[PDB]
Amino acid sequence: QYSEACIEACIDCMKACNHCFTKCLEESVQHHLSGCIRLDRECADICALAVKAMQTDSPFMKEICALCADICEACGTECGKHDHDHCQACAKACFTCAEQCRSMAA
Amino acid sequence: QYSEACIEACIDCMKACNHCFTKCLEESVQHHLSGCIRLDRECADICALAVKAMQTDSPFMKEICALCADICEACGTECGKHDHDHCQACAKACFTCAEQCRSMAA
Amino acid sequence: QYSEACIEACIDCMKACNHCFTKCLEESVQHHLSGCIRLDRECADICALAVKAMQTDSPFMKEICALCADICEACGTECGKHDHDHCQACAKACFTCAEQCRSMAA
Amino acid sequence: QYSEACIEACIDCMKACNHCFTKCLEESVQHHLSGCIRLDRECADICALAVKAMQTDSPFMKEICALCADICEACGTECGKHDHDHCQACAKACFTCAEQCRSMAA
Repeated sequence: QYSEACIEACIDCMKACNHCFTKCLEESVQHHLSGCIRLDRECADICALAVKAMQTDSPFMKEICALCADICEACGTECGKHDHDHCQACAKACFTCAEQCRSMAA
Repeated sequence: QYSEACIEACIDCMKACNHCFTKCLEESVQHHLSGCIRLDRECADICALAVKAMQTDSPFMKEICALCADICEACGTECGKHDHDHCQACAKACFTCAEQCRSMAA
Repeated sequence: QYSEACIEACIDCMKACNHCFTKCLEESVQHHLSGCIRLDRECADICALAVKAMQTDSPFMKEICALCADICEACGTECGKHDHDHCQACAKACFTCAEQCRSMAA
Repeated sequence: QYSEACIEACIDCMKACNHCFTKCLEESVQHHLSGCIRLDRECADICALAVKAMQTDSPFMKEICALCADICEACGTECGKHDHDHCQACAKACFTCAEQCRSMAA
């Protein structure tokens, strides 16, 4: 139960990254800074792995959470440069998951 | 929003399958009917893929949800034969996710 | 060993779909028919799950392989409409994996 | 092409970890030191993510490869304590993938 807050934060960050992925693929004219798409995919995959590792009580919980913190920091810093509302929600959820994973792993 | 109930049910089924995986790996003397472990892993992986496909609005949402319904039916039918409380919770969450995916895909 | 040809074909299809994903994200002016990007991601994920299910001898091998056949048929039919060489390689690997999964599952 | 050797080594390590998972779940009387099963699952999942990140040319290639090196070192050190041939093959593939990921990331 000591990682449940980080589990719920990473599930919300998964949902925000997948929503930003889909709503960036729907729009066409901006090109949405395609590193945002690649980073949203890699952030959703590392957050899915972090949820899987925290829910299974793995002995590599802190290292996966530190890597997820780094990827979430980069995904938030790249998605915050956009004007769309889904990208701002993705950046806010990524920074929340990043500060949660940095406060978790020590 | 028309698949959000199935998304939350599959996230609860992911958590229940991973918890049954970990608590079946912790105990030693029963051997916990190792098909339960393999089916809990495959059910958690197909439910993670189903959550990823429903959150990304994929064109193959119904087929992944029907496969997730079949795997959740089998995982519930195999985990319901056990006396442990985590296995009964896993079976109840798997049957809830199974009836949700069967009511969803049509 | 009776699914090893399908395992190697799905690994080659994973590599081709990820390469088409990356080389579609690199180019900017075409927009690369963003359904190609979404289908390449979903095809790489279902082929990773199919490789995981065939390598673990799961009881749901044929259903995952039939779903992988459907997704590979759709990804090949959508990537074959493009002029880029990586998209043509992705379409050829997807149709090879599709005919291998359709000849496998029966 | 500068990570293709690590990609093939991680694919062989995925196959060895999944084979050790399945052949540890088949046998019953040893109990196969269930941390071996959990570590084989987590090693196969981090190696699948490392293959996905190296095949997609992600900007977080070195960090995922260093985490995969740590998990492969631990999985090899835990699987080398067993007498079964699949566990020894899993340990040899894990140490090969570990030295490849440690020679790769710098």
